Amino acid sequence: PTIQQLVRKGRRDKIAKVKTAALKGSPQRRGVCTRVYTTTPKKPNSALRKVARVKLTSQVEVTAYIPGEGHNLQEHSMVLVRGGRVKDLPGVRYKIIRGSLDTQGVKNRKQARSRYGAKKEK
Amino acid sequence: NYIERVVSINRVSKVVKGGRRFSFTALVIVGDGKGMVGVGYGKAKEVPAAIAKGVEEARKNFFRVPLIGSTITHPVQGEAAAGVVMLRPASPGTGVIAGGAARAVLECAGVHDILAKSLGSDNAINVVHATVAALKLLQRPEEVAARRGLPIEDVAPAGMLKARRESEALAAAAAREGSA
Amino acid sequence: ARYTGPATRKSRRLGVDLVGGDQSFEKRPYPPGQHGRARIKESEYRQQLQEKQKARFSYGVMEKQFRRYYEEANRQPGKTGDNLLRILESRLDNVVYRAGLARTRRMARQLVSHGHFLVNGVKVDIPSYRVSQYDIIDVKEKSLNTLPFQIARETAGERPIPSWLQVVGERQRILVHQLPERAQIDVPLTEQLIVELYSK
Amino acid sequence: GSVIKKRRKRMSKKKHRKLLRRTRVQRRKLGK
Amino acid sequence: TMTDPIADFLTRLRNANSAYHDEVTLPHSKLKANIAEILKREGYISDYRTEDARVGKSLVVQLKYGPSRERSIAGLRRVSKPGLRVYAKSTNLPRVLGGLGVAIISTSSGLLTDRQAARQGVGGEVLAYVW
RNA sequence: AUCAGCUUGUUGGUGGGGUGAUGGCCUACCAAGGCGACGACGGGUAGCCGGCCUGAGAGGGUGACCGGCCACACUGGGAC
RNA sequence: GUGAGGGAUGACGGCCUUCGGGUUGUAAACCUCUUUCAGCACAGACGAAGCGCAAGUGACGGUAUGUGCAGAAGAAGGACCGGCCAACUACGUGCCAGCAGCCGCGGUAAUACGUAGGGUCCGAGCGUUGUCCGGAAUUACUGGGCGUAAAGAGCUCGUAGGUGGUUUGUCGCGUUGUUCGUGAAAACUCACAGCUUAACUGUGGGCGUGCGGGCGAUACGGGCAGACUAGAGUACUGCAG
RNA sequence: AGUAACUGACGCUGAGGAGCGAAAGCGUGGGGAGCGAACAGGAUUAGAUACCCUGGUAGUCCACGCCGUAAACGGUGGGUA
RNA sequence: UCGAAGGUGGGAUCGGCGAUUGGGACGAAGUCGUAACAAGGUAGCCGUACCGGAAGGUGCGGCUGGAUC
Repeated sequence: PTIQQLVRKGRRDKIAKVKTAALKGSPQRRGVCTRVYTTTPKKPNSALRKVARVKLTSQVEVTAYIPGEGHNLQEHSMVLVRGGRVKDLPGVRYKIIRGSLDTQGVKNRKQARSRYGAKKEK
Repeated sequence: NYIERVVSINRVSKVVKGGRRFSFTALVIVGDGKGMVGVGYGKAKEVPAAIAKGVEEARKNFFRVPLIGSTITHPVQGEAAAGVVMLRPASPGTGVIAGGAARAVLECAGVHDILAKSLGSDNAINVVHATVAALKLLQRPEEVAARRGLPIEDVAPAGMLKARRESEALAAAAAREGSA
Repeated sequence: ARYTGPATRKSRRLGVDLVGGDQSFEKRPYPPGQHGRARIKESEYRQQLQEKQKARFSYGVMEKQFRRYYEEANRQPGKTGDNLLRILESRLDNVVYRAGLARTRRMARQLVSHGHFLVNGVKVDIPSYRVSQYDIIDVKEKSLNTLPFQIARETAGERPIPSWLQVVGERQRILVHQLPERAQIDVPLTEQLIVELYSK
Repeated sequence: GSVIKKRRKRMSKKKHRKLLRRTRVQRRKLGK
Repeated sequence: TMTDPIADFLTRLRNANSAYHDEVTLPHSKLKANIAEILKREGYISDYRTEDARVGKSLVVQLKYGPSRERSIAGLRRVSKPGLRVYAKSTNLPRVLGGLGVAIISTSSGLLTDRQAARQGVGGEVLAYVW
């Protein structure tokens, strides 16, 4: 535009959408697992993804994905959720950390253990 | 003993009633590293013939790059097709700072110190054409002074003349040392 | 820390002898492992990757220190490559290996880090210690009876030390006049591509 | 241009006008 | 209406150049005459003169080409235009084509070249770039 | 501005009062002024800076350590 | 810092195999070496041209640091290996279990899932999440656009505002030059110096991109006072709808 | 357009604002031939809330006011060289 | 006289819940039709009005971003 049009109005930058709004500026956030269930992915994929409806201390109800081979999560479980988006399930934007609070590390795991909360067997 | 650079190999397809007809296209740059560049585009049925045709057609188009010692004369801006590329001279020891296609063209040109930036249409072929246009847009102090009808000291700045003078001083020293 | 695994393994993987006198490397000039003999795609990034890796491993420098040396060289008014080579050459373990007192660079580090040297009369045991112009290095008098030390001094017939270095007398007193120059350095490997690797 | 764009716009406008017609008396009752 | 006689001068010169014309006729101005003199002194135009027209004076600029018809001036542009005006100090003078061009600058001493202003240590308004 | 009108010790003057000192800081009287589409009057948010991070630069984010200024001391008011 | 030298056309064992053989690999076992730091002993600070008119005065501290004692003796893990991007084979599962930043891999040959050998990048760290900047010329002052990709108001008149043809004199507001004051210290940069190097610290310049005071210039922009007719409007005579 | 006697820069654009603005539609009062949303039949069709056929009210028309929209398009703002 | 806290009164403003109710997005497999794209079998679309289970139909004015002449 004209330099006078720029003087009168100026440049207003675009707005930056908030990412992971339920964490409220925190890396991790604790919650109680209100429900555990399984759901089916989109068109070209086929599995039983393990998800959990949890209630964070932000007083926000969210869905989190449970990674690994297996888990022992039921209702009323202290879980620690963190960021992370899996493309396969459109609704989920959070993942439950394996190896903290009531969430156990996967069993018989011996590669990339840290990301799955497994101790180094001696 | 030339410098050959293959920057893009692309499989193009035509549709016929039977099915698809496949061909390969290659963009190749040939240079001697002393200030000679050539850009060739070769179409064939398979990659090696395409590369060979591109090399041969590149060798039919060479151009002179007006560089003083190790860098271009002055900043330039080049528009070609829909690509825009900016070139700026640097100081010795800087290195070549350019994106893929521009990096290939400038490495083949023999320039060692340059600031290059691509300002749209990141397609390799159009970027290469823009780089070539920017290089062709360059000017050299001798014909500038001739065009204005003035002694070269009245046209060029002091620093450029000094850098040129030490450039041919080093060139004469190198010629003497390589003679024996 | 510092590297602990076998040196011949990485020397054979790089395909270039690092010590120089190795016998198990030249007979296997191919990388190790199951698929070391397989042909690999030719990419420049990989090329200067082994260039930097062998440059920083022929000495013993870890990644962080070598990076720091790179930024130290870049800010200097001279050219980046020559500055980096000079800075790498200025270390004590490099000097003692280049002065003929050590047969192995790792041995040179293990010797200079054991407090067997004194620079300018003050005890120093820093493998990364950098020497300067007009500098004098001596060996503590108690260590002259050390068996490997006398083994090293009796065999003073190896490849002669560069011009700037001087082992002048029977006391093995090291004098350094001025920092080595590029042609004075006489060390293999390409150097501008390391600048390219770290200048992306 | 392409008539798919005008087609999308016209369908949205048509649905909204139909909805407005369907809830005339209720809207007048609430607004008053 | 006419808002920028200087830019009109520059663009008439440019358009006449790109079509390979030899004479350009213009309304006369003192600043236009000064610009034309600075252009002639730097070997960008063959000559320039003034004539009496039917109302006011007129300025005629004779362009210069090479032996094989090479245009002497490669580019003309206006920097400080009505609206946004540009002023430069004595220690931030611009460089055209890395120094191979000429930047006309109006200072309190008169109308000078960027090198003339740098040598005399003054500053002013950057009227145009010619190269 | 999906907040266009706001102000009556409010704008000026005079005689007094008060203060360390100028002053509607206060009081009695007189004049009807003063601010605003260069955003008055409303709503939201926030301690400010030298600096710090990023960036070729312009710019963007920020005010942790260290240093300077301000404000506060369970909440509100007051004075010795 | 968890060791250094030499050591076979290069022991096993694991894993592949085209059943020949190859990788781990000089790696291991082996004979010498030195002890860094910790370990056990002995001595033991500077900080104090201090304080005190009484003979004393260090919290750190018996600490840093030196001189000895036998011995390699006490010291390594974390990610990744479709392509972007350094690095492959076997086995088990078969659209299940599962992976994933993008495109996307799994339905009996998976270098992509999981486990083994191998390899690559780092190493007292390695990965993950969150936040900000960059790449993004993707709010474009530097540095973008509006026929058909998003983008010219349905069309005019006009208020505030923005901009303005040729020329004469003056002011010195914008502009520009010089000089002076200020711009705390620390921070940044350059140089030097100090602690065995480093991180760290000190010293001396620069930076502190602005503001104000005095003095100079008057081309351009602007104000004030004039002039001109080429823009604009009017006047006279004809024209078409 | 011609003459150029006259004024002597009085020009350009224009945020908000105001005016004008096809057709359909609304209010009051007229008018009503033809055409014709809606509404009736007939036909086609698996069904035809349509296309085709026969009728046909509002409207189209006039006076005075409202609304203020169109593929209101050259999908192209105005002034100047 | 001024004066914090408190009492009474009518408004202003910003939010949560709410029986019932409207539209929007996405879903391995469902029912009804055929509206647009070739003159898509009645050219399509724009503003407006009426009508119909639904896409949709028709009247008035406009556009070519409509095929053949």
